[PDB]
Amino acid sequence: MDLLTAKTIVLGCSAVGAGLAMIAGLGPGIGEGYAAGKAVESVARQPEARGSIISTMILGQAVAESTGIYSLVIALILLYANPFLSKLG
Amino acid sequence: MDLLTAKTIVLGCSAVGAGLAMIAGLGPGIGEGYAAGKAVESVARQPEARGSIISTMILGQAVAESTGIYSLVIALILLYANPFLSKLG
Amino acid sequence: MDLLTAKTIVLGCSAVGAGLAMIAGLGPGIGEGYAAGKAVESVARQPEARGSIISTMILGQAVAESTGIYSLVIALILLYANPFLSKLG
Amino acid sequence: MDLLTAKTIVLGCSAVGAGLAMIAGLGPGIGEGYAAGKAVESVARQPEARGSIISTMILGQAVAESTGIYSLVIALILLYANPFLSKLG
Amino acid sequence: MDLLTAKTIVLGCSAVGAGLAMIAGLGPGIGEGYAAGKAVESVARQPEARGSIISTMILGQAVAESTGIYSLVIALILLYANPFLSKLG
Amino acid sequence: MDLLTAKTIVLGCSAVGAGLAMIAGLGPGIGEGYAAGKAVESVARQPEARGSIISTMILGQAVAESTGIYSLVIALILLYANPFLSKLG
Amino acid sequence: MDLLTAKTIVLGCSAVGAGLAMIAGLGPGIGEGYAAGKAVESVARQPEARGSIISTMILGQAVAESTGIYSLVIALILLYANPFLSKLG
Amino acid sequence: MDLLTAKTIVLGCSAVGAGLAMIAGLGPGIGEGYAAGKAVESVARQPEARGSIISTMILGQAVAESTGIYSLVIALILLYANPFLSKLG
Amino acid sequence: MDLLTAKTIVLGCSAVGAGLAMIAGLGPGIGEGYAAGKAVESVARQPEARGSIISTMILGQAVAESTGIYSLVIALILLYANPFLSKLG
Amino acid sequence: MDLLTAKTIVLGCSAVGAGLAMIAGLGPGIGEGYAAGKAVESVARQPEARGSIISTMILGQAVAESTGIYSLVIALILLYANPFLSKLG
Amino acid sequence: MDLLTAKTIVLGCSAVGAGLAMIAGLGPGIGEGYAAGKAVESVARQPEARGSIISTMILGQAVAESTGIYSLVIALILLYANPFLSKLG
Ligand SMILES: CCCCCCCCCCCCO[C@@H]1O[C@H](CO)[C@@H](O[C@H]2O[C@H](CO)[C@@H](O)[C@H](O)[C@H]2O)[C@H](O)[C@H]1O
Ligand SMILES: CCCCCCCCCCCCO[C@@H]1O[C@H](CO)[C@@H](O[C@H]2O[C@H](CO)[C@@H](O)[C@H](O)[C@H]2O)[C@H](O)[C@H]1O
Ligand SMILES: CCCCCCCCCCCCO[C@@H]1O[C@H](CO)[C@@H](O[C@H]2O[C@H](CO)[C@@H](O)[C@H](O)[C@H]2O)[C@H](O)[C@H]1O
Ligand SMILES: CCCCCCCCCCO[C@@H]1O[C@H](CO)[C@@H](O[C@H]2O[C@H](CO)[C@@H](O)[C@H](O)[C@H]2O)[C@H](O)[C@H]1O
Ligand SMILES: CCCCCCCCCCO[C@@H]1O[C@H](CO)[C@@H](O[C@H]2O[C@H](CO)[C@@H](O)[C@H](O)[C@H]2O)[C@H](O)[C@H]1O
Ligand SMILES: CCCCCCCCCCO[C@@H]1O[C@H](CO)[C@@H](O[C@H]2O[C@H](CO)[C@@H](O)[C@H](O)[C@H]2O)[C@H](O)[C@H]1O
Ligand SMILES: CCCCCCCCCCO[C@@H]1O[C@H](CO)[C@@H](O[C@H]2O[C@H](CO)[C@@H](O)[C@H](O)[C@H]2O)[C@H](O)[C@H]1O
Ligand SMILES: CCCCCCCCCCO[C@@H]1O[C@H](CO)[C@@H](O[C@H]2O[C@H](CO)[C@@H](O)[C@H](O)[C@H]2O)[C@H](O)[C@H]1O
Ligand SMILES: CCCCCCCCCCO[C@@H]1O[C@H](CO)[C@@H](O[C@H]2O[C@H](CO)[C@@H](O)[C@H](O)[C@H]2O)[C@H](O)[C@H]1O
Ligand SMILES: CCCCCCCCCCO[C@@H]1O[C@H](CO)[C@@H](O[C@H]2O[C@H](CO)[C@@H](O)[C@H](O)[C@H]2O)[C@H](O)[C@H]1O
Ligand SMILES: CCCCCCCCCCO[C@@H]1O[C@H](CO)[C@@H](O[C@H]2O[C@H](CO)[C@@H](O)[C@H](O)[C@H]2O)[C@H](O)[C@H]1O
Ligand SMILES: CCCCCCCCCCO[C@@H]1O[C@H](CO)[C@@H](O[C@H]2O[C@H](CO)[C@@H](O)[C@H](O)[C@H]2O)[C@H](O)[C@H]1O
Ligand SMILES: CCCCCCCCCCO[C@@H]1O[C@H](CO)[C@@H](O[C@H]2O[C@H](CO)[C@@H](O)[C@H](O)[C@H]2O)[C@H](O)[C@H]1O
Ligand SMILES: CCCCCCCCCCO[C@@H]1O[C@H](CO)[C@@H](O[C@H]2O[C@H](CO)[C@@H](O)[C@H](O)[C@H]2O)[C@H](O)[C@H]1O
Ligand code: NA
Ligand code: NA
Ligand code: NA
Ligand code: NA
Ligand code: NA
Ligand code: NA
Ligand code: NA
Ligand code: NA
Ligand code: NA
Ligand code: NA
Ligand code: NA
Repeated sequence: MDLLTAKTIVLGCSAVGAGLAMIAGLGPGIGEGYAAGKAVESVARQPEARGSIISTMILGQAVAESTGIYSLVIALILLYANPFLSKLG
Repeated sequence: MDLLTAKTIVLGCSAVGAGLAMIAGLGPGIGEGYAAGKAVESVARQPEARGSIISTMILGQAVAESTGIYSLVIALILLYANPFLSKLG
Repeated sequence: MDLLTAKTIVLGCSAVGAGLAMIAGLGPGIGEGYAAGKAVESVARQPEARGSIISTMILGQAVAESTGIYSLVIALILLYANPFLSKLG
Repeated sequence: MDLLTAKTIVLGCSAVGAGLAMIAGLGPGIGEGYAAGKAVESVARQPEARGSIISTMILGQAVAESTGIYSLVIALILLYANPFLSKLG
Repeated sequence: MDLLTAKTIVLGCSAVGAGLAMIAGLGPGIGEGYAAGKAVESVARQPEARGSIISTMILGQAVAESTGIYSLVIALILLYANPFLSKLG
Repeated sequence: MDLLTAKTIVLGCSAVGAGLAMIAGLGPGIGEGYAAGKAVESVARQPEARGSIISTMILGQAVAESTGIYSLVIALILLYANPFLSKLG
Repeated sequence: MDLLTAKTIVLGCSAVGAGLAMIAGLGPGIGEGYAAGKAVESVARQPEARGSIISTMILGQAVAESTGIYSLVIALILLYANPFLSKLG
Repeated sequence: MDLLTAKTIVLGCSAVGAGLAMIAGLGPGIGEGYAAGKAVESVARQPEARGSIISTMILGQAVAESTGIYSLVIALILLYANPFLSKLG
Repeated sequence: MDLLTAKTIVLGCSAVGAGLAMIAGLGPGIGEGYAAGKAVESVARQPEARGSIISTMILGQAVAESTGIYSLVIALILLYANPFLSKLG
Repeated sequence: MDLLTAKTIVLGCSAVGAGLAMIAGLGPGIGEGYAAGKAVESVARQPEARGSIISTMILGQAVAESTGIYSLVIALILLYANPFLSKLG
Repeated sequence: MDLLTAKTIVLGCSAVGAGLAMIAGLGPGIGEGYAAGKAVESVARQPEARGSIISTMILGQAVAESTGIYSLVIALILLYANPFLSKLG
């Protein structure tokens, strides 16, 4: 096998692998959506506690975001700093 | 392998990887939908807080939207600014 | 590889990528469906707030629709304005 | 590659892509089913108000239907108005 | 490529595409099931409203059924009225 | 291509398509299950409406069953009345 | 292609198809588990109706079981009474 | 092909098929967990009925378990009593 | 085909099949998580009955665990006691 | 087939199978999140039993974690203690 | 087979395996989102207990995060410390 063939296959698989990882993002979308809905509900109940309701929402949502970030990092690594290239040529 | 073959295979996988990434969009669709439903029953029960209800919904939905945007960005990168092309020829 | 083979593989992959992206549409379908049910519930209880309720339903649904649109756009690009074809030279 | 081979691969991929897109239809199925459920129990509680309940149900369901329609359109395009064929020759 | 090979691959991918589309059917199964559950709950609480409960159930379920029908039609087309066969030559 | 290869590939894909179609069955399983659960709590709470509850359950379940049947029909067609064979030789 | 090659491919695809069909079994698993949970809750609140509750649970579970059975039948057919073999010769 | 090749491909496909069938196990995992949850809540609130509650849970869980067993059987058949081998040699 | 090839393909497929089977473990993870939540809820309402509540939790979770175990066993069999090897050479 | 190839295919499949197994981890993520949520609202309503609530949360989460561990173990085996290499001669 | 071919195939599969593993991240996203939602509610209803509510949320979300971490570890291992390469040559 030549180098170009090697790079081609690995990068092609890397593109697919990056896309698969990004699927995980649906999770935070659902979870943070729930927290948003609970915040809306709580604000309706107590329009004056809105400031503390929103700060709590953001905090919990930020935590829920983390796995989405992990996937994005994996995808960006596969796209922009591919760790397989150095092992081929 | 010739350069055309390399571009072809890599871009083909990139198209598939792009599609896979976009699957994540279902999450925000569900999550923001829940927030939407919560807003609907809230403005019906607490009309005086309609302003704060809507603004909280939009903010909460925007956070939940983020992983959808991440995937879209990965997809647009794979289609329009493909990082693998420069690694071939 | 001739040009015909290159176009064939890229466009074939593009068709699959387009279909995969469109799967995301299930999300908004569920989320907006939830918002719809909450509107039905709310107008049954507060028929006087109907205008406010539907207005809020449509707004929240429109937001939840966005990732559905993103996928549609990615699909339409892959089908009608394929950005890979110009790099096959 | 000959032209018949080219078309065969592309149309074959297009049939798969069309099927993949149609998977999104499950979303509206779930979401609208939820709206139907809330309509049923609203009617049971306010039988006099069936007309208003139903019209709200229909409107909400119609919105939730859209991504199912997007996928159907994409599928019909790939089947009946395939945009890749003109690119092959 | 001869004609038989062309038809073989096209019809083969069509069978898979048909199967993939039919997966959407799970959605209406879940959604209409929910509507059925709410009707049961409703006839239990308001048995005198049994007539309007059922007619409401059927109507809402019929709407949620539509994407299941879309997939069925796409599958039937791929199986019995295949639109790719005339594009081969 | 000889007739045997043509049949082979088409039948093989058809077997895969049939299995894919059958995945939709999970939907009715979930949906009708929810209706059963609702019937259980209703029959306990309201023993007078027992016959109407079960009548409502069965009717709703039967409706929710349809997409399951659609898939079974597509599967049986692919297995026993394969429409692709008469297109070969 | 010789007959053994034909049988190998068709049966191999049949094995995969059978497994795919069996995935549907998760549906009844979820749905009947829900119906069981309601029976548990109902029995607790009114042991004075243990017989009626369980009888209704079984009936509703039996209905929800059906698509699971359809998949088993398809799998059993693909494994033990393969309808494709007689088509090959 | 030779016999060894025939057995190789079919048993290989059978291994994948077995794994796919086993995916259905998630269903009973979820459903029975729900029933387990309701039992915890029910036993706690109605200790005097712990016996009929637990037996109700077990019975309901056993029914929900069936599709998991169906998949296990199919998997064990593919692994230990493969019905395809006699068709190959 | 030599014996090494036969083993190679069969074991490779067995690896994929084993991974596929393990996917079902998400089910018990969800279901038992639910039972855990109901227990926490019940403990908070009746802390004196913690021992009894936990006892019920473990029982229900053990049952829900079963399909996860089935998948683990199938995977360990495919990895450590592969039943396909004796059919090759 | 040479030895290097045998190792290549088997280890390649093992990498894929390992990733597939890890998908199961989503289950414990959801279930333990639910347990976390019920605990959050429990310590709010019963700060007195805060100790018992946490200990119950952890214990329940630990049980629901098990299928996630099983998949990790299988993945680690496929990666670090691959049981197929010894069969390749 | 040469060593470059071997490394190419193994690393390509490893890229895909890594992406598949990262899909598990969706679980924590949903689960921690639920915990976040309950926290927003509880904080709004018991604003004096804000400290212990958030503390309970974080502890709960941390546990639910673990399987997400497991997948990230497997992926990072596959990308940066690939344990298959030392088996090839
Ligand atoms: C909770 C927060 C988690 C996110 C933070 C985690 C650490 C940071 C990860 C960022 C995601 C990866 O993003 C990617 O990183 C790699 C380095 O690894 C960079 O890659 C870099 O190294 C390559 C390889 O020599 C060079 O061509 C160049 O110097 C540069 O591109 C990419 O330019 C960047 O797009
Ligand atoms: C929409 C905003 C919210 C989502 C945020 C998404 C963040 C991810 C966006 C892209 C991150 C990576 O950003 C990417 O970094 C690499 C660095 O190697 C850049 O790459 C650039 O530098 C490298 C390194 O010398 C050069 O070899 C290359 O020719 C050049 O293009 C890309 O041009 C840039 O797009
Ligand atoms: C809320 C988030 C934002 C939502 C709204 C935006 C949704 C996303 C829409 C993106 C679709 C258009 O995306 C944009 O298309 C044009 C098409 O000429 C691309 O343009 C690219 O291709 C053309 C092809 O002729 C080249 O000449 C050009 O040099 C190149 O840059 C842009 O690089 C791309 O960014
Ligand atoms: C999910 C991931 C899937 C990854 C799939 C990767 C599939 C393709 C692997 C190709 O490896 C082949 O290896 C041969 C042995 O190294 C090469 O022989 C060479 O020597 C051969 C003849 O012995 C010659 O024809 C040439 O050098 C070339 O053809 C050939 O080029 C190379 O392509
Ligand atoms: C999920 C994502 C999966 C992505 C899978 C991508 C698979 C890509 C396979 C590419 O196949 C290679 O193409 C090379 C270039 O054509 C061939 O060169 C080799 O073979 C040619 C054809 O025999 C010879 O002409 C060359 O000299 C020789 O180096 C090589 O064999 C062949 O294997
Ligand atoms: C999820 C997305 C997956 C996308 C997968 C895309 C796979 C694309 C495979 C393309 O296959 C290559 O095409 C080249 C076209 O050139 C071939 O060159 C070969 O053509 C011949 C081999 O067929 C050589 O002998 C001749 O020299 C050469 O020109 C090469 O071998 C072949 O492998
Ligand atoms: C999800 C979908 C993912 C993508 C699926 C892609 C499937 C691609 C199949 C490609 O088949 C092509 O057939 C050509 C028939 O010509 C080959 O011609 C190549 O090899 C021939 C060898 O004889 C030469 O004659 C030709 O000139 C040369 O272009 C070409 O390599 C090969 O790739
Ligand atoms: C959803 C996934 C769908 C995947 C679909 C993949 C479809 C295409 C398979 C193509 O395989 C090639 O087809 C060529 C046409 O029948 C054959 O003729 C080729 O012979 C040469 C290649 O050897 C060509 O270059 C010459 O034009 C030709 O006559 C060639 O042997 C064969 O390998
Ligand atoms: C998901 C669906 C997947 C389907 C996958 C398999 C497709 C395989 C390729 C097509 O069948 C090939 O077809 C060629 C014909 O198209 C034949 O061509 C060969 O025989 C022909 C007879 O006309 C000659 O013309 C060709 O030149 C010669 O290459 C031969 O059977 C074989 O190479
Ligand atoms: C979802 C997947 C479903 C299952 C798909 C199974 C596909 C199996 C492979 C395709 O069948 C083709 O049959 C042709 C025969 O019909 C073979 O070539 C042969 O044709 C002749 C033999 O008949 C040779 O002598 C000539 O060179 C050649 O072109 C060709 O290689 C082979 O690939
Ligand atoms: C996708 C999920 C479902 C399962 C898919 C399983 C696909 C299994 C493909 C096995 O590949 C086939 O093996 C045959 C071994 O014989 C080859 O025979 C080739 O060689 C024989 C002997 O010369 C000829 O009779 C054949 O026509 C010729 O295709 C054939 O080409 C090749 O494709
Ligand atoms: C989820 C989908 C899982 C699919 C799993 C199975 C995948 C099998 C892929 C490989 O099939 C190949 O077909 C070749 C066709 O030639 C065989 O040729 C070998 O054995 C043949 C037996 O006829 C000989 O004719 C050939 O000359 C010799 O090279 C080869 O061994 C076999 O490996
Ligand atoms: C979950 C899915 C797993 C899919 C795994 C797919 C593995 C494909 C491996 C490569 O295909 C090769 O095809 C050759 C036929 O074309 C076979 O006969 C070959 O073995 C040698 C391969 O070169 C020949 O040279 C020797 O004569 C022969 O017996 C060989 O065994 C087989 O490996
Ligand atoms: C689901 C994921 C599946 C991932 C793995 C897919 C694995 C198989 C890729 C194709 O495999 C072939 O295996 C041959 C060994 O069987 C290699 O050498 C074979 O060919 C070489 C020459 O190219 C020499 O060893 C001799 O000619 C012949 O052994 C050949 O390069 C390689 O392409
Ligand atoms: Na997180
Ligand atoms: Na977000
Ligand atoms: Na949105
Ligand atoms: Na919509
Ligand atoms: Na509809
Ligand atoms: Na129906
Ligand atoms: Na049924
Ligand atoms: Na059952
Ligand atoms: Na069980
Ligand atoms: Na467990
Ligand atoms: Na965890």
